[PDB]
Amino acid sequence: MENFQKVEKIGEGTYGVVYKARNKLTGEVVALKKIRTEGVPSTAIREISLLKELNHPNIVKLLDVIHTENKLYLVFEFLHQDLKKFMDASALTGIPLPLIKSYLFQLLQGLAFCHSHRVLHRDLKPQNLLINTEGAIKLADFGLARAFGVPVRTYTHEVVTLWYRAPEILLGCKYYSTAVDIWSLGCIFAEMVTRRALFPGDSEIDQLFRIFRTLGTPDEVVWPGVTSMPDYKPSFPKWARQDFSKVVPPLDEDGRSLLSQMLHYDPNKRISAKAALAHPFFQDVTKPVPHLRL
Repeated sequence: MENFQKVEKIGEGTYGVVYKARNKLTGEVVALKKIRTEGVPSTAIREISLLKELNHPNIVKLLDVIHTENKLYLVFEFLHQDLKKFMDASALTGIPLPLIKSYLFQLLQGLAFCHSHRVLHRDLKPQNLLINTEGAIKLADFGLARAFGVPVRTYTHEVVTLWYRAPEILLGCKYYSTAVDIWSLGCIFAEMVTRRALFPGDSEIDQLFRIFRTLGTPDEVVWPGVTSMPDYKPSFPKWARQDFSKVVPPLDEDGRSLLSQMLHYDPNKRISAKAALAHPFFQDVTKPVPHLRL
Protein backbone atom coordinates (compact mmCIF):
# COMPACT_ATOMS: atom_id res chain seq x y z
CA MET A 1 0.00 0.00 0.00
CA GLU A 2 2.97 2.31 0.52
CA ASN A 3 2.68 2.63 -3.30
CA PHE A 4 -0.41 4.79 -2.79
CA GLN A 5 -0.90 8.18 -1.08
CA LYS A 6 -3.35 8.01 1.83
CA VAL A 7 -6.05 5.72 0.52
CA GLU A 8 -9.60 6.32 1.79
CA LYS A 9 -12.59 3.98 2.13
CA ILE A 10 -15.56 4.65 -0.14
CA GLY A 11 -17.75 1.58 0.26
CA GLU A 12 -18.21 -2.15 0.81
CA GLY A 13 -18.40 -4.50 -2.17
CA THR A 14 -19.48 -8.12 -2.51
CA TYR A 15 -15.91 -9.34 -2.06
CA GLY A 16 -14.52 -6.62 0.17
CA VAL A 17 -13.95 -2.97 0.97
CA VAL A 18 -13.47 -0.48 -1.90
CA TYR A 19 -11.03 2.41 -1.57
CA LYS A 20 -10.18 5.48 -3.62
CA ALA A 21 -6.43 5.87 -3.89
CA ARG A 22 -3.71 7.86 -5.58
CA ASN A 23 -0.63 6.10 -6.90
CA LYS A 24 2.39 7.82 -5.31
CA LEU A 25 4.43 7.41 -8.51
CA THR A 26 1.97 7.89 -11.39
CA GLY A 27 -0.24 10.34 -9.49
CA GLU A 28 -3.20 8.43 -10.90
CA VAL A 29 -6.42 8.25 -8.83
CA VAL A 30 -7.89 4.74 -8.86
CA ALA A 31 -10.42 2.46 -7.19
CA LEU A 32 -8.87 -0.24 -5.03
CA LYS A 33 -10.82 -3.38 -4.16
CA LYS A 34 -9.44 -5.80 -1.61
CA ILE A 35 -10.87 -9.27 -2.27
CA ARG A 36 -11.70 -11.20 0.91
CA THR A 37 -8.01 -16.23 2.64
CA GLU A 38 -6.97 -19.90 2.34
CA GLY A 39 -4.02 -18.66 0.30
CA VAL A 40 -6.23 -17.46 -2.57
CA PRO A 41 -7.13 -19.90 -5.43
CA SER A 42 -4.64 -20.00 -8.32
CA THR A 43 -7.59 -20.86 -10.56
CA ALA A 44 -9.16 -17.50 -9.68
CA ILE A 45 -5.91 -15.59 -10.21
CA ARG A 46 -5.51 -16.62 -13.85
CA GLU A 47 -9.16 -16.00 -14.61
CA ILE A 48 -9.25 -12.54 -13.04
CA SER A 49 -5.95 -11.79 -14.81
CA LEU A 50 -7.54 -12.46 -18.19
CA LEU A 51 -10.07 -9.70 -17.53
CA LYS A 52 -7.22 -7.20 -17.71
CA GLU A 53 -7.52 -7.55 -21.48
CA LEU A 54 -11.25 -6.73 -21.65
CA ASN A 55 -11.13 -3.10 -22.83
CA HIS A 56 -14.29 -1.28 -23.88
CA PRO A 57 -15.58 2.30 -23.39
CA ASN A 58 -18.50 0.92 -21.38
CA ILE A 59 -16.57 -1.48 -19.16
CA VAL A 60 -14.76 -0.17 -16.07
CA LYS A 61 -11.12 -0.84 -16.80
CA LEU A 62 -9.31 -3.42 -14.67
CA LEU A 63 -5.84 -1.83 -14.37
CA ASP A 64 -3.99 -4.33 -12.20
CA VAL A 65 -4.39 -7.47 -10.14
CA ILE A 66 -2.14 -7.57 -7.08
CA HIS A 67 -1.67 -10.82 -5.19
CA THR A 68 0.23 -10.61 -1.87
CA GLU A 69 0.17 -12.33 1.53
CA ASN A 70 -2.93 -14.41 0.75
CA LYS A 71 -4.35 -11.05 -0.33
CA LEU A 72 -5.82 -10.05 -3.65
CA TYR A 73 -6.30 -6.42 -4.63
CA LEU A 74 -7.97 -5.29 -7.82
CA VAL A 75 -7.05 -1.88 -9.20
CA PHE A 76 -9.78 -0.27 -11.33
CA GLU A 77 -10.24 3.01 -13.16
CA PHE A 78 -12.09 5.44 -10.88
CA LEU A 79 -15.45 7.08 -11.62
CA HIS A 80 -17.10 9.47 -9.19
CA GLN A 81 -20.71 8.22 -9.09
CA ASP A 82 -22.90 5.13 -9.49
CA LEU A 83 -26.39 4.83 -10.96
CA LYS A 84 -27.92 4.04 -7.58
CA LYS A 85 -26.80 7.37 -6.18
CA PHE A 86 -27.77 9.15 -9.40
CA MET A 87 -31.27 7.63 -9.37
CA ASP A 88 -31.77 8.59 -5.73
CA ALA A 89 -30.56 12.08 -6.67
CA SER A 90 -32.93 12.21 -9.63
CA ALA A 91 -35.81 10.94 -7.50
CA LEU A 92 -37.85 14.15 -7.67
CA THR A 93 -38.02 14.69 -11.44
CA GLY A 94 -36.87 11.31 -12.70
CA ILE A 95 -34.05 10.72 -15.18
CA PRO A 96 -35.12 12.22 -18.55
CA LEU A 97 -35.99 9.57 -21.17
CA PRO A 98 -33.18 10.62 -23.53
CA LEU A 99 -30.66 10.00 -20.75
CA ILE A 100 -32.30 6.70 -19.72
CA LYS A 101 -32.19 5.61 -23.40
CA SER A 102 -28.53 6.68 -23.75
CA TYR A 103 -27.56 4.78 -20.60
CA LEU A 104 -29.45 1.64 -21.65
CA PHE A 105 -27.87 1.83 -25.12
CA GLN A 106 -24.34 2.12 -23.68
CA LEU A 107 -24.95 -0.68 -21.16
CA LEU A 108 -26.16 -3.00 -23.94
CA GLN A 109 -22.98 -2.23 -25.96
CA GLY A 110 -20.90 -3.08 -22.91
CA LEU A 111 -22.89 -6.31 -22.45
CA ALA A 112 -22.60 -7.19 -26.16
CA PHE A 113 -18.83 -6.79 -25.95
CA CYS A 114 -18.44 -8.93 -22.84
CA HIS A 115 -20.82 -11.63 -24.11
CA SER A 116 -19.09 -11.82 -27.49
CA HIS A 117 -15.93 -12.60 -25.45
CA ARG A 118 -17.70 -15.23 -23.39
CA VAL A 119 -17.63 -13.12 -20.22
CA LEU A 120 -20.79 -12.81 -18.09
CA HIS A 121 -21.48 -10.43 -15.23
CA ARG A 122 -24.09 -12.47 -13.26
CA ASP A 123 -24.56 -9.79 -10.56
CA LEU A 124 -25.60 -6.58 -12.32
CA LYS A 125 -27.17 -3.87 -10.18
CA PRO A 126 -27.35 -0.05 -10.11
CA GLN A 127 -24.44 0.00 -7.67
CA ASN A 128 -22.02 -1.43 -10.20
CA LEU A 129 -23.03 0.91 -13.03
CA LEU A 130 -20.67 3.93 -12.80
CA ILE A 131 -21.19 7.25 -14.56
CA ASN A 132 -19.10 10.36 -15.25
CA THR A 133 -19.68 14.00 -16.22
CA GLU A 134 -19.32 13.19 -19.92
CA GLY A 135 -22.55 11.20 -20.12
CA ALA A 136 -20.77 7.85 -20.12
CA ILE A 137 -21.92 4.86 -18.06
CA LYS A 138 -19.78 1.76 -17.45
CA LEU A 139 -20.23 -1.77 -16.14
CA ALA A 140 -18.06 -2.63 -13.09
CA ASP A 141 -17.11 -6.11 -11.80
CA PHE A 142 -17.68 -8.08 -14.99
CA GLY A 143 -16.41 -11.64 -14.80
CA LEU A 144 -15.71 -11.62 -11.07
CA ALA A 145 -18.69 -13.92 -10.40
CA ARG A 146 -17.43 -16.90 -12.41
CA ALA A 147 -13.83 -16.03 -11.52
CA PHE A 148 -14.61 -16.56 -7.84
CA GLY A 149 -18.01 -17.89 -6.79
CA VAL A 150 -21.64 -17.08 -5.93
CA PRO A 151 -22.29 -14.77 -2.91
CA VAL A 152 -23.64 -16.17 0.37
CA ARG A 153 -22.82 -14.35 3.63
CA THR A 154 -19.77 -12.04 3.52
CA TYR A 155 -17.51 -11.39 6.53
CA THR A 156 -19.73 -8.35 7.09
CA HIS A 157 -22.88 -10.40 6.44
CA GLU A 158 -23.74 -7.68 3.93
CA VAL A 159 -27.24 -8.46 2.65
CA VAL A 160 -26.85 -9.66 -0.96
CA THR A 161 -29.39 -7.97 -3.26
CA LEU A 162 -31.64 -10.41 -5.13
CA TRP A 163 -33.76 -7.77 -6.95
CA TYR A 164 -32.05 -8.18 -10.31
CA ARG A 165 -31.63 -11.99 -10.33
CA ALA A 166 -33.00 -13.88 -13.41
CA PRO A 167 -35.66 -16.55 -12.75
CA GLU A 168 -33.57 -19.46 -14.04
CA ILE A 169 -31.01 -18.60 -11.30
CA LEU A 170 -33.72 -18.54 -8.63
CA LEU A 171 -35.15 -21.86 -9.91
CA GLY A 172 -31.79 -23.59 -9.46
CA CYS A 173 -30.38 -23.82 -13.01
CA LYS A 174 -26.67 -24.41 -12.55
CA TYR A 175 -25.63 -23.37 -16.05
CA TYR A 176 -26.06 -19.57 -16.25
CA SER A 177 -26.03 -17.93 -19.66
CA THR A 178 -25.62 -14.43 -21.07
CA ALA A 179 -29.42 -14.14 -20.66
CA VAL A 180 -29.14 -13.54 -16.92
CA ASP A 181 -27.42 -10.22 -17.61
CA ILE A 182 -30.14 -9.12 -20.04
CA TRP A 183 -32.75 -9.88 -17.32
CA SER A 184 -30.87 -7.79 -14.74
CA LEU A 185 -30.52 -4.87 -17.15
CA GLY A 186 -34.23 -5.08 -17.97
CA CYS A 187 -34.95 -4.74 -14.24
CA ILE A 188 -32.62 -1.73 -14.08
CA PHE A 189 -34.23 -0.15 -17.15
CA ALA A 190 -37.65 -0.46 -15.49
CA GLU A 191 -36.28 1.07 -12.30
CA MET A 192 -34.86 4.13 -14.09
CA VAL A 193 -38.27 4.61 -15.71
CA THR A 194 -40.54 4.18 -12.71
CA ARG A 195 -38.09 5.30 -10.01
CA ARG A 196 -38.86 2.20 -7.96
CA ALA A 197 -37.21 -1.22 -8.08
CA LEU A 198 -39.23 -3.57 -10.25
CA PHE A 199 -38.88 -6.70 -8.07
CA PRO A 200 -37.66 -5.78 -4.58
CA GLY A 201 -37.67 -9.28 -3.09
CA ASP A 202 -36.59 -9.75 0.54
CA SER A 203 -35.79 -13.46 0.16
CA GLU A 204 -35.21 -15.86 -2.74
CA ILE A 205 -38.81 -17.12 -2.72
CA ASP A 206 -40.25 -13.64 -2.24
CA GLN A 207 -38.12 -12.55 -5.25
CA LEU A 208 -39.47 -15.39 -7.33
CA PHE A 209 -43.08 -14.75 -6.33
CA ARG A 210 -42.79 -11.01 -6.99
CA ILE A 211 -41.70 -11.93 -10.54
CA PHE A 212 -44.54 -14.48 -10.83
CA ARG A 213 -47.11 -11.95 -9.62
CA THR A 214 -46.17 -9.47 -12.32
CA LEU A 215 -45.25 -11.60 -15.32
CA GLY A 216 -47.46 -14.57 -14.44
CA THR A 217 -46.40 -17.92 -12.98
CA PRO A 218 -44.44 -19.59 -15.80
CA ASP A 219 -45.68 -22.86 -17.32
CA GLU A 220 -44.57 -25.29 -20.04
CA VAL A 221 -46.27 -23.18 -22.71
CA VAL A 222 -44.21 -20.02 -22.16
CA TRP A 223 -41.08 -21.70 -20.74
CA PRO A 224 -40.52 -25.29 -21.98
CA GLY A 225 -38.74 -27.24 -19.29
CA VAL A 226 -39.52 -24.88 -16.43
CA THR A 227 -41.48 -27.52 -14.45
CA SER A 228 -38.42 -29.73 -14.36
CA MET A 229 -36.07 -27.06 -12.97
CA PRO A 230 -34.25 -28.09 -9.75
CA ASP A 231 -36.18 -25.77 -7.44
CA TYR A 232 -39.52 -25.73 -9.21
CA LYS A 233 -42.46 -26.84 -7.08
CA PRO A 234 -45.83 -27.87 -8.49
CA SER A 235 -47.14 -26.07 -5.40
CA PHE A 236 -46.12 -22.60 -6.65
CA PRO A 237 -49.27 -20.44 -6.77
CA LYS A 238 -50.50 -19.74 -10.29
CA TRP A 239 -50.69 -16.01 -10.83
CA ALA A 240 -51.99 -14.52 -14.09
CA ARG A 241 -49.67 -12.17 -15.96
CA GLN A 242 -50.30 -8.43 -15.62
CA ASP A 243 -50.44 -5.90 -18.49
CA PHE A 244 -47.08 -4.29 -19.26
CA SER A 245 -48.79 -0.93 -19.53
CA LYS A 246 -49.34 -1.35 -15.80
CA VAL A 247 -45.73 -2.44 -15.27
CA VAL A 248 -43.70 0.57 -16.40
CA PRO A 249 -46.03 3.53 -16.93
CA PRO A 250 -45.70 5.85 -18.69
CA LEU A 251 -43.04 4.27 -20.93
CA ASP A 252 -44.01 4.34 -24.63
CA GLU A 253 -44.70 1.17 -26.66
CA ASP A 254 -41.16 1.00 -28.14
CA GLY A 255 -39.76 0.94 -24.61
CA ARG A 256 -42.40 -1.46 -23.27
CA SER A 257 -41.72 -3.77 -26.24
CA LEU A 258 -37.97 -3.87 -25.60
CA LEU A 259 -38.42 -4.45 -21.87
CA SER A 260 -40.82 -7.35 -22.56
CA GLN A 261 -38.20 -9.08 -24.72
CA MET A 262 -35.59 -8.47 -22.02
CA LEU A 263 -37.93 -10.05 -19.45
CA HIS A 264 -38.93 -13.23 -21.34
CA TYR A 265 -39.00 -16.16 -18.92
CA ASP A 266 -37.28 -18.55 -21.31
CA PRO A 267 -33.56 -17.62 -21.25
CA ASN A 268 -33.47 -18.96 -24.80
CA LYS A 269 -36.20 -16.56 -25.96
CA ARG A 270 -34.85 -13.56 -24.05
CA ILE A 271 -33.39 -10.91 -26.42
CA SER A 272 -29.54 -10.79 -26.72
CA ALA A 273 -27.61 -7.55 -26.10
CA LYS A 274 -26.78 -7.46 -29.83
CA ALA A 275 -30.38 -7.75 -31.03
CA ALA A 276 -31.56 -5.30 -28.37
CA LEU A 277 -29.28 -2.57 -29.77
CA ALA A 278 -31.19 -2.82 -33.05
CA HIS A 279 -34.60 -2.38 -31.39
CA PRO A 280 -36.68 0.62 -32.75
CA PHE A 281 -36.56 2.11 -29.24
CA PHE A 282 -32.98 3.26 -29.96
CA GLN A 283 -33.81 4.85 -33.32
CA ASP A 284 -33.58 8.36 -31.84
CA VAL A 285 -30.87 7.65 -29.26
CA THR A 286 -28.52 10.50 -28.33
CA LYS A 287 -25.90 11.16 -25.66
CA PRO A 288 -27.07 13.86 -23.20
CA VAL A 289 -24.81 14.91 -20.34
CA PRO A 290 -26.06 14.35 -16.81
CA HIS A 291 -25.94 17.13 -14.23
CA LEU A 292 -23.75 15.61 -11.52
CA ARG A 293 -23.02 17.20 -8.19
CA LEU A 294 -19.70 15.71 -7.09
